Amino acid sequence: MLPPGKPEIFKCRSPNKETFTCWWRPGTDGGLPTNYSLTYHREGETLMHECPDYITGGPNSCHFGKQYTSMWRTYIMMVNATNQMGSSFSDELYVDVTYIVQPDPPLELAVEVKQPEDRKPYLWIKWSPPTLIDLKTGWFTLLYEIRLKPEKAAEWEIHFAGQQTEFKILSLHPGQKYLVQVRCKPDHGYWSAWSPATFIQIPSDF
Amino acid sequence: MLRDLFDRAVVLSHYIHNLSSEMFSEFDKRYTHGRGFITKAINSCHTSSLATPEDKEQAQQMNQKDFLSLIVSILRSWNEPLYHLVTEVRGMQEAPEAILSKAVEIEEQTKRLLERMELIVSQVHPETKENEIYPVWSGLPSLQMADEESRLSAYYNLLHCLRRDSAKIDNYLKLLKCRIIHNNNC
Ligand SMILES: [Cl-]
Ligand code: NA
Ligand code: NA
Ligand code: NA
Repeated sequence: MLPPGKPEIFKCRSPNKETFTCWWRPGTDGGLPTNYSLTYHREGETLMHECPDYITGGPNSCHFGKQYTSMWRTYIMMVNATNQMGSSFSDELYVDVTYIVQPDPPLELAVEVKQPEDRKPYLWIKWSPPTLIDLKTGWFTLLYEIRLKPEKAAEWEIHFAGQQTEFKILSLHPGQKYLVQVRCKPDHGYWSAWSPATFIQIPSDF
Repeated sequence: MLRDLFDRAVVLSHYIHNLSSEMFSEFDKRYTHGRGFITKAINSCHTSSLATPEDKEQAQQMNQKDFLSLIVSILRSWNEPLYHLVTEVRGMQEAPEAILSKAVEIEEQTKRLLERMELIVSQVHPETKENEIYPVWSGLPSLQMADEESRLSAYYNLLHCLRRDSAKIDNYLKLLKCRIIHNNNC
């Protein structure tokens, strides 16, 4: 017999400044929603629009594909939760895509021990950007950080790699195994999750 | 030496945008955090009448000559409000020291960036017409009102627009660098 509780759009994220997704949750202490409707309008327009894609983003999600996403223009959005008994609206949320950018982790992290001849040996680390970022036209700019540690060390060593997709680390400990990860952020935005580790045995003859 | 010019221009535009974002956030925290000041920031920028690309495909459709000219117009349109921001803040009895220091730096670096951009234009397009047409900011009376809520909201709109236009300028310059120097193989 209860109408749904008040829902809340609690997260939006853009992985690449070309699309974005928002996620909402129920407002417990109400009945079970049988439908949700997310609507929004844009700054400097009057037209009200509906979520264009309720599927792609999974449960309780609105995904905005490329044809619905633009930068430097606020989205004013709201979700309602309805059942047979009534309905409830979230607060309005003000979202600008420019400020919600967090990339996926970089890909293909690979590590190699390099021993030249009389001249410091080193660890060579290489990786690729996340897929679906447009670095080539300069639409998107990515910066990177590596971290590495042997098991049981209390602190990770962090190296800022700037915009390179490779890096060289000199002073490792001979005989030690290292866990290595990489993460990236836009020029202006949030760090990605760290990539899964790649593992590297640094040989005794270092 | 285009490559050196574009690098320095991009260092400045990234730096300016970052300072503008930090200034906005200090100001918001400190003066307007608990409010529908955001709800009032909607559609009120002096540059909004300029045709500015809003996604990658519009940027790609815009040719380079017009694109460089757009960036210069935006930067030239900000001379006036940045001068008044600094002047008014600096003229307070009790000037918020972190906010003022950033405003001063963006005022001074925005001038240097516009100098770099005019050098770039003279290299890449040596005969672009010498005609200014940039939009006029004329928001000084609202920055000067005694009514604190109106005053604060006018400052909030100014810094929200600054943070937006510095972001555009920075992004458009990164696109143009890639395009002009690297044929879109950055
Ligand atoms: Cl972060
Ligand atoms: Na997305
Ligand atoms: Na959904
Ligand atoms: Na788009």
